[PDB]
Amino acid sequence: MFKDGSLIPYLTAGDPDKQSTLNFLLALDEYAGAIELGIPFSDPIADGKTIQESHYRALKNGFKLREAFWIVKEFRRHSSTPIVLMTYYNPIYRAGVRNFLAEAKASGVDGILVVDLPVFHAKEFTEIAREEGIKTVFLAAPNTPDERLKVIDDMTTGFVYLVSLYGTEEIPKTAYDLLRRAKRICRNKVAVGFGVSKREHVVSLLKEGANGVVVGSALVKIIGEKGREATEFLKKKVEALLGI
Repeated sequence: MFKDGSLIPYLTAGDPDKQSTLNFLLALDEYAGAIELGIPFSDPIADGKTIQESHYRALKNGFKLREAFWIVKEFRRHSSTPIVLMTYYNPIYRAGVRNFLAEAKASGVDGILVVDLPVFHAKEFTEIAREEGIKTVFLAAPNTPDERLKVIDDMTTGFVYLVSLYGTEEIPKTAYDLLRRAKRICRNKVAVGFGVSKREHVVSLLKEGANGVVVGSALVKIIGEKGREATEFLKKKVEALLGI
C-alpha cells in the first residue's frame, strides 16, 4: 500500500483529543508513506506499555468510535496518503462487521488491521472487507511460525504487519529473525513495528528488507508528554529518524 522505504506513523485516535490527532496527522503527512490510525480500546492487551497508556488517555478524555471516521474524513480533505485503521475486534464485532467496514471505506480508510481477529472469523471478515473495498493488513509476531506467515500472506491484500513486543535500546534478534523469515515468504510488502527510536533502527530495518517502518511508540511517547502541543516535537523526531 506504500512506497518502499516508507516511514509509517502510528497514532491513537483521540489522544488527547480528535482535533489534536488531526493536527498531528497533517504535520506528519509530508514524511509519511502511509498512516496507521489506532482505535482506542479498554483492554489493548496486544500493545506495549506506551501505546496502552495512549488508549487509556483517549478513552478517559471521552473518545467515541466514529470520531475516528471524523479524523479520517477531515484528513482526506487535505491528503491522499494511504490510511490503515488499526483496531481490536470487539468494536467492529459489536457494531456489525460490514457496517463498520462500509462506514470506514466511506470516510476514506484504505486498509484495516484487526489485532485480535478470531481465526474462526478470518475467512468471513476478509471476504467482506474485499466486497467493501477495504484492504486487509494482518499482524505477525516473533512467535509466528513459517506455515502461518504463509497463510497470513495469502489472506493479505494490504500488507503484512510484523510486530515485536520485546521493545529494545536495540532491535532484538528475534525481531530481525521475524523480518528475515517474512521476506523469504511474503509476496506482500511487509512493514515493521519493532519500536524504533533511533535513526540507525530505520536504516538498519530498511536495509534488511522492511518495505516500510512504522513509528508509533516514539510518537505516542511525545504525545503523552506534550499533549496537544506535541506537533512540533513530532515533526523533529520524524526528521531525526529520517536523517533530515
